[PDB]
Amino acid sequence: SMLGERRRGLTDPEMAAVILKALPEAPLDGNNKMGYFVTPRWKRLTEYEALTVYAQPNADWIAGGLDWGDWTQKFHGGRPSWGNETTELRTVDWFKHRDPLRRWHAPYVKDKAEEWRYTDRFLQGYSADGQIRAMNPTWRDEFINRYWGAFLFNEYGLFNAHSQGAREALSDVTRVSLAFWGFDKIDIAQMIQLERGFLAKIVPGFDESTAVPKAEWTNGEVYKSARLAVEGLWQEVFDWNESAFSVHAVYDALFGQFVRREFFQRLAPRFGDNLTPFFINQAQTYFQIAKQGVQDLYYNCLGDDPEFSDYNRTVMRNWTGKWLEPTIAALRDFMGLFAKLPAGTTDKEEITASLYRVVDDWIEDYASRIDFKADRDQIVKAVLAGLK
Amino acid sequence: SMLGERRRGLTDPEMAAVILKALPEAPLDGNNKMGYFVTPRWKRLTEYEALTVYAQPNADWIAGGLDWGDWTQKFHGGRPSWGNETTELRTVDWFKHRDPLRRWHAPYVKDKAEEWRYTDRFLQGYSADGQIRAMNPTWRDEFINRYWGAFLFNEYGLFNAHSQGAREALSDVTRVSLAFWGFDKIDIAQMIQLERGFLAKIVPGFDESTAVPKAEWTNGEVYKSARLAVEGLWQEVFDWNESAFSVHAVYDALFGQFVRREFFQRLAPRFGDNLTPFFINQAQTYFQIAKQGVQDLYYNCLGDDPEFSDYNRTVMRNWTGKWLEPTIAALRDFMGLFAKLPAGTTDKEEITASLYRVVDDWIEDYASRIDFKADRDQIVKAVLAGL
Amino acid sequence: KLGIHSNDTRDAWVNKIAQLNTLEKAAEMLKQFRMDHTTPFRNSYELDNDYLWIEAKLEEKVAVLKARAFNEVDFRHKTAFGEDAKSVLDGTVAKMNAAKDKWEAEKIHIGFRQAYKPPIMPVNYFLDGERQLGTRLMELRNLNYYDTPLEELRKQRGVRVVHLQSP
Amino acid sequence: NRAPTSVNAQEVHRWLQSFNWDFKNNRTKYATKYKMANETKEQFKLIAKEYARMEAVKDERQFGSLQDALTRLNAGVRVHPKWNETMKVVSNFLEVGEYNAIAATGMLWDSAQAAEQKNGYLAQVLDEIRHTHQCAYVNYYFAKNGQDPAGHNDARRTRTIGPLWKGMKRVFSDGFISGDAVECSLNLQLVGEACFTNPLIVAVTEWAAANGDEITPTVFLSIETDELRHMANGYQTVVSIANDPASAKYLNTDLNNAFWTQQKYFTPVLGMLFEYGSKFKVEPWVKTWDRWVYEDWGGIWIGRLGKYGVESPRSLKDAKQDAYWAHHDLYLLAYALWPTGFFRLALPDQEEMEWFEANYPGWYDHYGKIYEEWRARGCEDPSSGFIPLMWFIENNHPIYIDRVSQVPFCPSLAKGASTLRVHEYNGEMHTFSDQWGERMWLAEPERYECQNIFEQYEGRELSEVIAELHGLRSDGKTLIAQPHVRGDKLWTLDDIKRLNCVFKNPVKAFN
Amino acid sequence: NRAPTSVNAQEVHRWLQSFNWDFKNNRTKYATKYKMANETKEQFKLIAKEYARMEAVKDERQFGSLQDALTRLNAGVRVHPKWNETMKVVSNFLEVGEYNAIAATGMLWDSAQAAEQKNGYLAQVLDEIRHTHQCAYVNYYFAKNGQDPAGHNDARRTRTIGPLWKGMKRVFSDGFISGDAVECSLNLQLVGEACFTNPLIVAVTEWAAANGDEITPTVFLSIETDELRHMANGYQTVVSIANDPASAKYLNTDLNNAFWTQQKYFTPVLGMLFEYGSKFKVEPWVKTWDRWVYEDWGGIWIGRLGKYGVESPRSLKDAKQDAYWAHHDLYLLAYALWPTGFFRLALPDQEEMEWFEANYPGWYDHYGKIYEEWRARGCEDPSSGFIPLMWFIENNHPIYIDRVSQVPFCPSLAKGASTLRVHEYNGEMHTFSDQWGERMWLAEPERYECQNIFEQYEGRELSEVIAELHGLRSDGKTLIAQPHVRGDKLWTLDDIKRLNCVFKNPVKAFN
Ligand SMILES: [Ca+2]
Ligand SMILES: [Ca+2]
Ligand SMILES: [Ca+2]
Ligand SMILES: [Fe+2]
Ligand SMILES: [Fe+2]
Ligand SMILES: [Fe+2]
Ligand SMILES: [Fe+2]
Repeated sequence: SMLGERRRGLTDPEMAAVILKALPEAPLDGNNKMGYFVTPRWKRLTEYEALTVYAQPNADWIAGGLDWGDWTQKFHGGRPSWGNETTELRTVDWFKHRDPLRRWHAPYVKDKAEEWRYTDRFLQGYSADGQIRAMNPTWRDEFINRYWGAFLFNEYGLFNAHSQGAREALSDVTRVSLAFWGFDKIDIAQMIQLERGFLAKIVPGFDESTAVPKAEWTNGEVYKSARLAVEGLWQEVFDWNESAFSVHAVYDALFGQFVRREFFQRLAPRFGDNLTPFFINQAQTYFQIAKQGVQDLYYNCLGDDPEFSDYNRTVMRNWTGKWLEPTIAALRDFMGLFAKLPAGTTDKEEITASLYRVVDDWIEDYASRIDFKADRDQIVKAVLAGLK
Repeated sequence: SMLGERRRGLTDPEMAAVILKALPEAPLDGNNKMGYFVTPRWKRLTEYEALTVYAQPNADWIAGGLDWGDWTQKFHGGRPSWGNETTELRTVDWFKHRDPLRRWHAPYVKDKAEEWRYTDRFLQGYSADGQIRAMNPTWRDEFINRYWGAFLFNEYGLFNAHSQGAREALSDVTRVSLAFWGFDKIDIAQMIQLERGFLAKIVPGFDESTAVPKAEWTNGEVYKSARLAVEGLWQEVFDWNESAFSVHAVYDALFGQFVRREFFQRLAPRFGDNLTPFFINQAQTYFQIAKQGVQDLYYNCLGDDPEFSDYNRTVMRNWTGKWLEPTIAALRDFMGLFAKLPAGTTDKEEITASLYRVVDDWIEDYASRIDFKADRDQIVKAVLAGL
Repeated sequence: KLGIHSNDTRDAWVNKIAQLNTLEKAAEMLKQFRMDHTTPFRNSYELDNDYLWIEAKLEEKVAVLKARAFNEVDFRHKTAFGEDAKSVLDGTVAKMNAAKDKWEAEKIHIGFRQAYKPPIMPVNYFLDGERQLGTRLMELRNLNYYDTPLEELRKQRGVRVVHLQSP
Repeated sequence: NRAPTSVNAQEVHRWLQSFNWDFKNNRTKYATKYKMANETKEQFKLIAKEYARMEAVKDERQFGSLQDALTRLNAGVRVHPKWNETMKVVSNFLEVGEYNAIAATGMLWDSAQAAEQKNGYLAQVLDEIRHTHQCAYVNYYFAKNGQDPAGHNDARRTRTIGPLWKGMKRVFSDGFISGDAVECSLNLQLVGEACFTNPLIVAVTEWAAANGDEITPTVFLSIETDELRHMANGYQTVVSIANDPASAKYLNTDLNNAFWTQQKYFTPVLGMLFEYGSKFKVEPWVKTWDRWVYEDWGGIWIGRLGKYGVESPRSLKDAKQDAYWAHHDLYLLAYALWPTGFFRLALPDQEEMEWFEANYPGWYDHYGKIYEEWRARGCEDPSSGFIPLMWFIENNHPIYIDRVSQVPFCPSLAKGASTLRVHEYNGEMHTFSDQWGERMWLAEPERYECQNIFEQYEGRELSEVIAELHGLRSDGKTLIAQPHVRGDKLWTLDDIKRLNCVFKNPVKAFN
Repeated sequence: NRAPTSVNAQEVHRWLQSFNWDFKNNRTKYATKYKMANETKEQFKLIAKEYARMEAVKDERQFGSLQDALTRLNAGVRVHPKWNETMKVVSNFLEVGEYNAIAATGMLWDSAQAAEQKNGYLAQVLDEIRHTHQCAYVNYYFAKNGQDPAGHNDARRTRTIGPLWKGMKRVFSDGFISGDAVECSLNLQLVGEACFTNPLIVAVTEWAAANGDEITPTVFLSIETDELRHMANGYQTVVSIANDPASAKYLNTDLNNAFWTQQKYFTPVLGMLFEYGSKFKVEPWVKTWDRWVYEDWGGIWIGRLGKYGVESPRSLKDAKQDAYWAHHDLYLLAYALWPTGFFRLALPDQEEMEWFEANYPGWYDHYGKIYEEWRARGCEDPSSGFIPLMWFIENNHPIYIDRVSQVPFCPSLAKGASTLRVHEYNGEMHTFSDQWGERMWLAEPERYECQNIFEQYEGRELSEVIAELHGLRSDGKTLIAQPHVRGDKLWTLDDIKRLNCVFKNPVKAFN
């Protein structure tokens, strides 16, 4: 019918009259601010904080929890749903973390969605404009298809390294940040495949199958140590903080940044490739967004914890030393790719300087925050040994 | 108060009861489709057409009009509010045009807003990622600041060229498209300045002032003929269709595309500059977007008009010829720019290959539509003679 | 002072813990605490309302002391008691796989948690143990889960049936 | 450093003024008596991208409310029949005002020489495009989910049948684009928007809510946010010419002509739509008009432009005297010619007649008795053979169309103004309803040659005109327009054809 | 050649299964009796970008409705008082289910070895984050725009005061993440969402609409569009492990346990919130339950999985038997302990008692009379010095807390199940209300050590507990919880203190 059968209390005269009559003259409490008891990180409580903090039902025996008592149902054996035992790091309050970009679900999918629709417009403008014509064939078929393509597996592995953290994170704010750090990694892996799929449509003979990139990743030499590092970070680490910390403040900060920015972002343009840098721009944007969250949790909150600062830094230094070696190895093997480039593409000085840029940024943005005594020339020298 | 003093008919019991009692049992007409009388361009009538087609109150004496009678108030002298007299082109119906992208205001600002916000994010990452470190200093302080900046006055002038069309367009579908074509142009010019302003923030001695790039545009040699072609397309043309056609299907399709795509988009990368291409990606996405609309209006609608097909093609062939000359001239002057590039940056073989890309794309996308027989070799030579 | 989140019992233990300034002493107190106050096999339920919280405070002290006393290799691979974590993990898993029944298996898993829960054993090894031990324990427990009548199960568990009611 | 850095609209707009450069033919392509200073600035420092973002955000809310909650609440249906009809006119008529405003601001953009002033008009060009689609969406939504789609679904062509549409085009179409750019600027921004449109948009959301319509408020309140921006443009138009000597000689006459032009239509039409097109009332139009025109506009607003030589319209007092009964006088004509519209009209019910008398002493003795007479005679029943136009003929009350404003007027019956000036010139008769419009035509005869409905429909039988201009509902038999708002006894083309109504040009009575 | 081309989600997803690679330690980090098939596929072919877009579109409509139209209609206020309170519980409790579901699916993502199955769980991880923020927004909106913000504004901490919260954490927190990943999946997807959550979400929008709440329908209906995809995951879990020998051995046992766990809490609690937390009723819980559990789920949905070895839960019969009076038995306890909540409760009014009696013969003779006596004792008046708990003490009706489900029960008064099992084990007493939960504890003692409110509050005076756990309004004196939903005569902390109620552990009576 035009009016329908279901009557609604907001618009149905009879029902609304009943509702209005039972209403108080004014609110039964003037404090209309949900989350008013949450300590604001900034001047005033944000929507991000109100909708997120304390969503996790932790009891007080897990630093910062407001509830009481044991969990209602635990694992066979007794393991608690969530517990202090799942990570070496300690803190006065697990709810202190704040994503500097204040991303809750809505803003997060909004931004990614904008990037998706624009990406689609870009590709249609790129293909319609015929810009593929000026791209060097060898760079396209060999370096983008095989080597950039193989890197998708690196990002995919880092993505998966977040699975256990999504389950064990000790607070809502950390869980949401971790979830988003991981989701951005799978996105990048999918954008690498997206590009390969795009190229397969505008370039006759280009095979989008992942067989070649995957064989490179699983059996090649250039990415051997990288893969060995990812396999360890993902499946040999059972501590959710060691995982996130080592991935973002060690491995991806050195190896990832070198591959994405100092190799592909830096050289693609020299071969008429504006396609790959479009996607790397997204990856770097994501990297920098995650860095802020990674720094707030590990440095601002844990590394500078009023009671466990010294302990946490000792532990993170331990982790940095543990994963720095496998990371140098990954970089060392990757050096092998430079010998594959057409003569005159780049030289040892350029490579070394770019290596120093990544190491210096790492020391500034991460190592120094926990007093890890990194020796930049020793690190670079160790990596350069891989130059064939 | 908690409930407020204003009573609303949808929720107020008394008022709502009165409204419900007055309602008919069922809708007084089953045709709930606004714009149902509009001829669908596609399988089914789109929201784009329903909300746009026939908004312009034209009378039947303006090809396609549905209204009748003269205008209520005209200019001193008798000039009509809108009239056939404002353009050489003729057609069976001015409402035939359709934007292939079906852009009405909502989708239009949605797309540009996404681009604005992503742009903001890109810059924040770029600066945080220190990517500026690998950019060539000379290319930055000389070719991006002076020559790329100067080009913003070109796009700006092309933007203004649309002012009259925004007033004289003879239909809603054509007015909306024209408006967007022009707005995108001013956007590009503003994006060129945004980059210069960005560089200024991350490069200690960089000056964002338009003084240098403006003087280059106003008194330089590189864009001399370019500026002359812009001042003409904008202020010497009084025919809204000639302006739009000549700007998008001639000048910007040749000169504009060469400068944006073949010069900066092609050379910037070689100087470790992924910044500029980020914005040129937008300008090109925009160009290709506007192209579909330009083609549908002048070729699909006018050029192939069931009654004035020959007539219009003649007029557009005339305009093509009329402006193909100032365009080729603008290109020549631009050629002198390569000489200022560092040795080994590019050779004559590459530019000739790029020039033909612009010319060939032009012939395939525009010239061939109106049967304009252009000679690819002679054009390339006249331009190439500027080196 | 008898609050939920703050009371005399909790304060008393905070003071007790403040005096554990040696790793061996602190670690031993933590294990003893776990034997006395955790799991259904705890020696007593006297600290039922505060043991979870006190245990965490005790863990903090052991952790802090272990990080200061151990070199980097030992912090990653040894227990607070100086045992080799891998050896303990493997030895416990071996016993679990040799478990004859679900009753033997539960004692192995539960006891493992009481003795090695971080910061005694490094988290990496501990959670790897949870993974392996929990699997076997469930496999043994969930087989023919409903075959034993409640009357007989109560006897197997060894509870003292205090009161039974039925409509 | 590497600190996250970016650039905002303001930082780019900082250099927008320098975007324009000098050269021989850098001048307006339109005839004008004024000189807009090329150093003129705009109030809002926007660039195309930020503009899109702030508007995109508004669309989000608006469309979200419409497609979701409002639709779930059946908001398109639970509206008073009279209001559903009134919104067909309000939304579509304003739509054309929004649409011509695009061309008008495009013309103003061409006029401005300063880059910033051009940018200001440009932002409005885009806004007017959004408003065009917003007004379109309202009709679109009521057509899709309302109690009567006819009219909402085809107003763009069915509006050409009636006389009220001619006057709307004068103030919101031709008035916005035909003439000196500055004159148009005054019709659009200084008067149209500042005096009427803006207060009106808000008022409409108020009358809408009272009558159960939550669709219009959702859209119109959004349009309003944009309009608070266009005020700066109209204001800056004056600041841009205040220094030119021509201004002191022309500004005030163009303004006065602009004021009269706008009020001539809205004074009667808006009051009519509000008071007669609703069930629940918000406020008497006499009170509203005085506040809007005299207090707010003619007083405060205009008063602030005095430093720029701007004077209160000389025709102001004249407008106030002709105002009181204007809307009441016009509804009699609109209803008498009900078969020429694209909406359904209703006569005042008992509660309403009491409201009218209470607020307009004397209303019942004139208008009330007439309506009851028409109703008892069966003007609502298709079997009566009676259309109120007949009563006007029988009682010798000719209805004329002002040659300038296109506003219908009946001097022999009007309780308001009753002056009538009839002139012949080069074989053509002309009818004027006031001294200001008469001058306009006398001084500028070639600007006003619009044919009226009696001239075009002369000798034509009513049903033929309706059928030819598609004034029918889906069934091809029932009229879109109706003399009542009930769901039964709807008039058909046949009911009209039987009346044997044939239009005559009333001016020929003078020979 | 230069035709505008792009790439969509399905085109990339075609190769997603190949993203995972083999290596010795590529295995789940969690204990499990099952093995998930390495080549399991997922129903939807999504990638991160496309997932974000489709969700972003939903947010647009949702928030647009909430911020614009709904706010303009004062939709946050015009809701029945009883329902405003019901939503404090409904939205915050469901919020925790959404939250733990994030961790639960992160655990399933770790469990799956096939890239596509991981990706299916991944989309749910992101959806449950959205749902957490959505439920949060409902409380956020009612706190900001409603008639009583208390409880809506701090439920995350005030829910810890009461006993109903403990049971919620069992079925919607711990039940989702503690145990074999497959057991958790059954509690979450196969039982939780399929049997209760999804039907519940829809039902709530109906009860909400009937009681004036258009906020919840706007949010929950959107949550619902996402849940349609989470069904594929639950179904895929069973498929991924069906070809493994372990399945025939353990699947039906974990499912039966999962079924009893969920039903044990929702059978009495959902019916309680629906029937007692509303003015206008939509449907009797008795018929709603039987259709949801017995017909839809335990018949249609469960039957389809027969081809995988899945059987109807062996405890289904008992569940139905104990279901009839369950929610009625529980409201007596919830109202009796009203001072421990974060919401206001109301006694059934005359009309409601008729409905209850009409739909549940015998309700009046049992519950009806009891409420009438409590009313007579002054349970609604602050100066009465009476709390229903006192009535239970006077009539020797101890209230126990099930050690496993945390569900409160009073066997000596209940019309439903009256079973009570008390065991002593290693120095601790344990109370069970059914034979299924008892087996769970006997077999898995170390999984269930949750201390109950009587154990934690033993020897504590009531007002001290409420004060310590912040159960007060902004004035720092009036209680958040109330024994009535009227705007006057609200109980204060002092009214509670004067009652001098001191908790005692009822199990200590046993020797
Ligand atoms: Ca090797
Ligand atoms: Ca060199
Ligand atoms: Ca005893
Ligand atoms: Fe407007
Ligand atoms: Fe406007
Ligand atoms: Fe959910
Ligand atoms: Fe779900």
